[PDB]
Amino acid sequence: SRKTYTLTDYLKNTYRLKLYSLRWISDHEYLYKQENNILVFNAEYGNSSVFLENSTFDEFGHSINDYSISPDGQFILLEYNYVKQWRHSYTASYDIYDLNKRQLITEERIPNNTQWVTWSPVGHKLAYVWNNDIYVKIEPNLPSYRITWTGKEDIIYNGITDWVYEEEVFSAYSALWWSPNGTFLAYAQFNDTEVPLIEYSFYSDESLQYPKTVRVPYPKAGAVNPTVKFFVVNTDSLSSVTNATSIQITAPASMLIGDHYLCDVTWATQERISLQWLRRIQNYSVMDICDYDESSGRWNCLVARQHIEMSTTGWVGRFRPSEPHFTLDGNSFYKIISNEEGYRHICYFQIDKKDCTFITKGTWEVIGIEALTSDYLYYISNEYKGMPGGRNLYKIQLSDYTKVTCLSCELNPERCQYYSVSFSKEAKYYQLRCSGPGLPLYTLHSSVNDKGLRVLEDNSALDKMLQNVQMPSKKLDFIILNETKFWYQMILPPHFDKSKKYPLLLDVYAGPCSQKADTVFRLNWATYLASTENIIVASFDGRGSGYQGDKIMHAINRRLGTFEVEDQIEAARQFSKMGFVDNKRIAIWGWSYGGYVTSMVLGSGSGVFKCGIAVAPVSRWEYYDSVYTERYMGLPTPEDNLDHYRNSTVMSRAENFKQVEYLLIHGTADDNVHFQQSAQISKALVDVGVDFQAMWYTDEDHGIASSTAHQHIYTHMSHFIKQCFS
Amino acid sequence: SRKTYTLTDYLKNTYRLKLYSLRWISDHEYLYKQENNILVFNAEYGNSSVFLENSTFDEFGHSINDYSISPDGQFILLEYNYVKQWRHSYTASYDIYDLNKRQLITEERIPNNTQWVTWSPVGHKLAYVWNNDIYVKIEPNLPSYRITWTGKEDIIYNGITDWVYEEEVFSAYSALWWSPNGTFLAYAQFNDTEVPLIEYSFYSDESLQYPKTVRVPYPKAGAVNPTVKFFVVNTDSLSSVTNATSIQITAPASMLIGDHYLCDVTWATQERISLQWLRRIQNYSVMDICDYDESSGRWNCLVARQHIEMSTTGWVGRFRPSEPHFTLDGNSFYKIISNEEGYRHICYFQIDKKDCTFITKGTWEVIGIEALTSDYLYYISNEYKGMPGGRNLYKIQLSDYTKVTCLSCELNPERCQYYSVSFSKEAKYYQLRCSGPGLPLYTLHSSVNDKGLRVLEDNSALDKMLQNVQMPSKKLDFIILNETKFWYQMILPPHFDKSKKYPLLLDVYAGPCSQKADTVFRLNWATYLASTENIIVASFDGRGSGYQGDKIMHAINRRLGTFEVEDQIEAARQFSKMGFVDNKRIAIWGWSYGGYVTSMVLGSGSGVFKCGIAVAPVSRWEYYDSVYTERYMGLPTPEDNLDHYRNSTVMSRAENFKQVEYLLIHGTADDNVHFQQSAQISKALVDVGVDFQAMWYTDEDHGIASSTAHQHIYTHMSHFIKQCFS
Ligand SMILES: *C(N)[C@@H]1CCCN1C(=O)[C@@H]1CC[C@H](CNC(=O)Nc2ccc(C(=O)OC)cc2)N1
Repeated sequence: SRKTYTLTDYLKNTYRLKLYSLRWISDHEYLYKQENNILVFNAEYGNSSVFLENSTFDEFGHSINDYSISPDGQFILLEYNYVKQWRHSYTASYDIYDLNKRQLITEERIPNNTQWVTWSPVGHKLAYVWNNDIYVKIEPNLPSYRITWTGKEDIIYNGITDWVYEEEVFSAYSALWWSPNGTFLAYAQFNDTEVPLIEYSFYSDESLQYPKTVRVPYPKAGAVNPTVKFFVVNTDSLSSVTNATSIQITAPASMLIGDHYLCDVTWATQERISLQWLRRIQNYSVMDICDYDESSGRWNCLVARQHIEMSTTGWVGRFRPSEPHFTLDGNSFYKIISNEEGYRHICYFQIDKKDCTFITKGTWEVIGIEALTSDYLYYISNEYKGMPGGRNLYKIQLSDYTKVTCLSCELNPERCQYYSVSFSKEAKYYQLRCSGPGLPLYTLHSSVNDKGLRVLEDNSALDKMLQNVQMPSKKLDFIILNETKFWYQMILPPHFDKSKKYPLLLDVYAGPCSQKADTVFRLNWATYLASTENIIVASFDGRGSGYQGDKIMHAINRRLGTFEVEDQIEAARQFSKMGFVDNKRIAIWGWSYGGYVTSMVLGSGSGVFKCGIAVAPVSRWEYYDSVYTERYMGLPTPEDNLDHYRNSTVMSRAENFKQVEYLLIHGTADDNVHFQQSAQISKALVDVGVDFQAMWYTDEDHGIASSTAHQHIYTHMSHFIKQCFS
Repeated sequence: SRKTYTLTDYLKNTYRLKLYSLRWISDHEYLYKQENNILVFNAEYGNSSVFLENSTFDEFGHSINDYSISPDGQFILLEYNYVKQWRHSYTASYDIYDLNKRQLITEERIPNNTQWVTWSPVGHKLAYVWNNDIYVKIEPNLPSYRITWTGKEDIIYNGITDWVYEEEVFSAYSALWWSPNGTFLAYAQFNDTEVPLIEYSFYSDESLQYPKTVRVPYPKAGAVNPTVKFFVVNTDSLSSVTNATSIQITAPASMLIGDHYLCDVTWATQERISLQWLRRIQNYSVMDICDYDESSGRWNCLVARQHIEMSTTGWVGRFRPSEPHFTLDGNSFYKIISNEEGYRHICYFQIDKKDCTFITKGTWEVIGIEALTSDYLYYISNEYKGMPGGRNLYKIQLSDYTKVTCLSCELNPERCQYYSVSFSKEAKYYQLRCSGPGLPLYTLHSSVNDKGLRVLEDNSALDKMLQNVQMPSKKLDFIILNETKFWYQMILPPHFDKSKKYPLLLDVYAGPCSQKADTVFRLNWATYLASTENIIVASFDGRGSGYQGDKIMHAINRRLGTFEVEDQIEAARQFSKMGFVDNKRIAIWGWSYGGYVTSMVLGSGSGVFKCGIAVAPVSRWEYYDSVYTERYMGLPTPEDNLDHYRNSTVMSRAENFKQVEYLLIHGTADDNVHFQQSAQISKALVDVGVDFQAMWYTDEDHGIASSTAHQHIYTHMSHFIKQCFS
């Protein structure tokens, strides 16, 4: 029949997925941007009006890469001169457009090279970070109030995170949190003074005669970590003559005794904020609930109002302690914590009572709490059909935990088994986002009866294009290893014949709490391999995997590079025995943690794999950052876990690579998994006399995502796999 | 028949070449070291005695990597703790052994981390450099006299060269010159104050948590160059209380007018020293002859005693102005300079007369002046058989230039056509070193009648081993391009059949004044390719090549990356038309300048080559050092040669690589041709969407010569070529 999904289709994105990204501005309306203008929609009836015409900025004279409308609907923040930094961080120039007077504000404009900017939750106040210091604008056209004066490049960070906090704890560059009505602005300050610097060359454009050396405060495992302080300022009590006063919230003592981290900040009410702290040994965390003292001006966090969250089997939380969701009065809150059986469920706390009450239970987990009304609590879980890789929205009656209703399970069970949700301001409405196994489907619903209002986007256009192409199919199932079931997925070539023996590629990540076997619909490299090259692309979730309880997830505690790699080998072993797999052509590849596992597997001497590809792999844990590495490995000291740190390197397995074909790939400007990691792998291979293939990508970082580098790497990897299988 | 010369034979050196490295200690005796002890030989009769037993240092407690006996025969300098720096530089620890009292000197020992050490030409005085300062020891066991106090790491160098002077002008780390009888010690001082630093990462052993950044003063084309000063000190007029006085010799004015270099220093007599200076635009050089002023204590260089050496067609000298050879009284000297016809011959100068007299002439060149007696001048040239790739020793009667006798041409014309020589102290005897086309042959001769005394080493052992192996043959011939003949060589597979079509590999360097077609016997990678893989490995000397006159050598003046690469393509074109070449399988490879030419050829769009390998290539001249690059390219300024600098990059030819298979290789710690050069090539290829192969070598420098890296790179290159040809 017709054509197949080719590499060019993947690299040129010939088959595009349609989305419906909306932004709720109230409990009844949302903004829906288009290639040109922004419309405002009425959720109840579906009618719309133009919020702001596309031409409006025809002669702005700058390429605008993003807008941000004040909660007010009164102003629009125009972002341009975007310059990316790390995974989330970047700098840019900003201009504010007054939607009232339809005029661009030209006075007291936000400075260029601004690091972060954000409106207050309600009015139109602005808070931004420039040169590592925090500034606040009460009105768009008025002078800014400086909040901090200690900002110093690569040393003191006010309102923004340093490298490790951005990548590993807040997943954001922002380190400031406005109170509910905008009165208070809370923020964190990081000090990297004694944090060592990772240094690497950046070659830049051909015209640069001498390469530049990039240096960034980056704490590797066991190194000196940055320290943190927390402050809260009243933005209603600032002059312009007085240097605003930031009230610091310190402790707790159980944390100050040694190295620790600030891992969460969540406002409870107008005058109550909650903070979660984590010891460097991420076995123990403490939440403080602090109240603003009217006549004192300071903040007090009553003990007895603090809650301890610890683990005896591993670290706390999936990647960090979960965030609390406070009831309206801020006197109680709900939060996801691990069960006595090791399953993460919603517990209900009274702010001044130590024991909480689990409101959900079972051998499945709550992925996240999505909304809270005085009536119900909405959450996503993988309870349905007992499929860990499925996601559905549920609502539980606060008055009777016995009454739990699934809101998405039955909408279209064939096409939709993986959902995410987006509620309006007061949860009056919600958009459901189906991402698989069928084509993504976006719909709108009203919470009063959970009635489906209408279909927002059904990807019918893409559906029409795909019926003329031989697409692969996807199989989601499980195998059983000593009592326990472990899930896997396989992207199967079109016209799959179980009597035929296909070459198999094991797509791996396998990091702690990861999930590579799910019901999500994807159009990627694997789609091409299966559709055009007739390769089966499988993924397996073994020990260390997430969303299935702690017995499985914590199985690799203090032992990275053991069970999770062994299980990938075992999975391949079972696959090669299902009947439709050519055991002479089994390969493996992964990126980052997956590059590490791929390398550990290729050097295991198992002999199960013929070839493999490792992209930006970790090679030895002492080279990776402290927050992530130590969370699972503890400290690289003789008193703690040094022996296993030394036993789990890729380099020690070099000799075993004589039995496989290896392709090692790494971006030279990788600020995350340093090129150093692959540099040591190659040196060990050379020292043992093992031949292999390699490819460096000049000035590319961890994503090797530039348009040209992206196309080049996948093209290179395609040739390698085909050669290995042909 | 028997076996072939395999890759393992090459990498494991199974067929070893024997040498006969002797060291003349007088006009009648020489030292000949063995794996264990050092013998002393009488040149006249050939008898010997043990100079010093191997066991002598059984319990020295340190691995001695080299010895140096004082001209005195009284002391022995023991070098250990050797730590290599650049191509010639290194540091080490030294101990002095008294051969008189058979005792190790334990007092006032030479400090560790010493940068350079050397005995005086006669007695047993010592001069060494430590921490960039010069020290002198009049007696081995006595305290040292400090000569300089300005030494500062990476900034001020006294007695030693900085990076660029070591690599490009003196081909040595040493920058000190003793006078004939040891009375004076002349030295250069380099100042790298404003020289930019090249910075690159060094990963070191796996245990290093953070990579270190190496930084070295390195002036790239057009950058700020180091400056130089010259001094002479009387080592007989030093106290121990007074800070010795160094007399500075400055100028000439024609040099001080702008950037310049010190390019040669040669003592003429006990009280006369000659210095050669070169302008940054290496078109003009000046020699000064300076005399010690008895009653003044200073040195005066009379104008009228200085000689100008310039070129209108190119730069001066092969790589720099040649060194003079002074007659006994220092009132005249001989030196190689370019003819009016462009051929380098020996000219005879009167120190105070401007015009010199050529004593040799013809369409061939004098390679070097080897010895001078009041009777004859001994020199090596390629006059014999008009073969530019041949080398023979000649002697010319100073009383009658008409009388020129070849001393090696007829010794064994079949086996020996390439000689180097080593004369005794007063040229009473000389050792001839035959290096090809047959097995290397070492012999001894007496100068009075040029009688052959005996054979020192004939490599009969290796000869016996090779008769049991199918070795390739070597063809040295020429082709004709518009009137001029250009030589080439081909390593031919055993049992070569001219009726058969063989794949061909073009081994290239092609840098200015290079010569890749000669009569030298070699056992290398090419030997394996021809013997075992049946590949013809050819090399061609086109425009820019040396030893054939300036019309050819200066053809690429101010135009690197043009005629020398075009000629390699043309050569391949003619080879592919000789009848025994498969024009579908022609490849090209080179290292450093050869990597540049290989890359320029592969990107020429000629289509003549199927594949190629570039190792540590230059990619754009602005990235290479100033002394070398500018010598041929001038300055990268709009007023000078910037346009061609920009027109001769490899990056601008990226698009053309779509038609070839390319392998790019580079050591990450290459301090000479920076990794940066290959980093920019790969980026340009990626940006154009061209697939290629790559291999970086962690912590390897320009030689990629570590035992493991050496074996690995050739093994990798072997797979690539075989795949390309199979
Ligand atoms: C690579 N060879 C780089 C690129 C351009 C200049 N360069 C150097 O290393 C310069 C050349 C002169 C000086 C000292 N090094 C050498 O002289 N190296 C050398 C290498 C290869 C040959 C050869 O193949 O001769 C037939 C000769 C000399 N740094």
